[PDB]
Amino acid sequence: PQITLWKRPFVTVKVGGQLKEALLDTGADNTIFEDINLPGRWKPKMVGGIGGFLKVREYDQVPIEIAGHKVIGTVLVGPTPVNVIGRDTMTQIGATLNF
Amino acid sequence: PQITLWKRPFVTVKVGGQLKEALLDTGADNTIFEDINLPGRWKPKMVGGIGGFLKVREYDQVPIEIAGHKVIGTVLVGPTPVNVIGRDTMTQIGATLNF
Ligand SMILES: CC(C)CN(C[C@@H](O)[C@H](Cc1ccccc1)NC(=O)O[C@H]1CO[C@H]2OCC[C@H]21)S(=O)(=O)c1ccc(N)cc1
Ligand SMILES: CC(C)CN(C[C@@H](O)[C@H](Cc1ccccc1)NC(=O)O[C@H]1CO[C@H]2OCC[C@H]21)S(=O)(=O)c1ccc(N)cc1
Repeated sequence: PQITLWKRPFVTVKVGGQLKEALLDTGADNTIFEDINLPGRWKPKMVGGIGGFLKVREYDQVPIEIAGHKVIGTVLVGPTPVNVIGRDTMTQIGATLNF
Repeated sequence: PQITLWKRPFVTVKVGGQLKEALLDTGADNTIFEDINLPGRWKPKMVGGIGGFLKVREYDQVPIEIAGHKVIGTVLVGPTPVNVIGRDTMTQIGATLNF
């Protein structure tokens, strides 16, 4: 797809086999979800955004699918106010910003 | 250009007569700069991100030149950790996400 930016660029994403939606966010280094329950242990990680920091749970080798592209990546789970697909995942699906 | 996302997508911007650098951020609704001095009246606003809220000043009808494309629109000013170009500005230059 070729997505304009008049509205927030949410995409359908299946993460851990669960159908969710998340914002394609070129300003985010990492992919973060708030409304998923992933299996197994996780490791503590911290991320920093506009208003300060959050403690997140880092889950590794998680399957992610967007627009037919299935990849294996790192997913953070934490109190983000909105699910975001970061550059880590977007590079895997070959997304670019164009103008 | 076509911008891959292996590194943070910074672009050169001219705002308030000054050359600045800012992150092209499709997860940001609005453009925000730190420490730039704009003429005219502003209104107080708040923006919300990961980690909490940010107090900013909103200036309207601000010319911005983004990697050499002219736009007139809203510019927020406040202590963001990184200057961001948001969707409000990127829609004015026809930016799209492609995958
Ligand atoms: C979370 C988004 C929906 C909103 N943010 C834009 C976002 O792209 C920020 C943009 C950003 C970038 C750096 C620092 C602060 C904010 N990125 C971000 O928080 O990323 C975090 C997750 O991955 C990590 O990598 C970058 C920081 C971590 S935001 O900075 O809060 C924001 C909110 C409103 C406006 N108008 C402009 C920006
Ligand atoms: C920095 C501005 C973008 C925001 N200002 C918020 C304010 O808390 C800032 C917070 C602030 C200020 C500067 C840089 C980062 C953050 N403080 C401030 O101006 O303090 C002044 C008095 O001491 C002087 O030296 C320090 C700054 C000067 S503000 O214009 O008054 C403001 C207040 C409320 C809202 N909603 C939106 C904006």
